[PDB]
Amino acid sequence: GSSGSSGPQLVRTHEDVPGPVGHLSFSEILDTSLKVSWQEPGEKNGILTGYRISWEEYNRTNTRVTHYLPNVTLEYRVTGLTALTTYTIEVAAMTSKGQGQVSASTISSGVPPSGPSSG
Repeated sequence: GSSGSSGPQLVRTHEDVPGPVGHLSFSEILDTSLKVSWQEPGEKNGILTGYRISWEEYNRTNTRVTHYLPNVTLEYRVTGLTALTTYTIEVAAMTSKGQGQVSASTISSGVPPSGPSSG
């Protein structure tokens, strides 16, 4: 249904936009392609209008992208990364006011298969 998980332990103060999405999730990772998943934030603070995702190397914004998703999607496949490389995927939420906090989780590309089996 719609449950939470533990209490929010982060600066809240006065804020309209939403907070950090559920939790970053990475699957079907490869050498230059990985899937990103998350959940709905408990600080919806309104009716989510969408989610702003942004993937980028460990410390290389130059390799950052800006994508947009609806308030129905919470996962997206990333592509154009690097094999055996550290990356950071930031997933933010967008409301009728704007974008709020962002969940950035460090993830290092899986590994390049370089052909089937080995070849």
